Amino acid sequence: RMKQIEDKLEEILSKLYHIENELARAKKLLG
Amino acid sequence: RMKQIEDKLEEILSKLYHIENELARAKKLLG
Amino acid sequence: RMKQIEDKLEEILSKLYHIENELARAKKLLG
Amino acid sequence: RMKQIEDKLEEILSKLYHIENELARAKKLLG
Repeated sequence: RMKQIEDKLEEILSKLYHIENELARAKKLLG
Repeated sequence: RMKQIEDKLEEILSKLYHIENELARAKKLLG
Repeated sequence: RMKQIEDKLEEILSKLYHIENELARAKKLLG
Repeated sequence: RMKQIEDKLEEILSKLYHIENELARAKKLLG
């Protein structure tokens, strides 16, 4: 399916945002 | 191709989980 | 949809570059 | 295009591998 695609994209992108948050934490803990 | 597209989407997803896990461990080491 | 698929692929890509940059800076802070 | 898709997937995945390498460095620098 083509939406199914787009679906998975949306999820992948979601993970990326979280990773970006997780990196913001780690940069702060590094002073 | 769509199967391949579908396989690579999962692969991307499983790397993301791996990455989020690596980063999770670093965040807590730095703790 | 294909345009949207195409837009989200780029978005994913630009986050990846951002992430690789964050991580690049942490690797060198730790240096 | 559907290959164009798959194409971008391949690139995204490539970035993920590198990110994984970059994280392996950073975990080593963290002892």
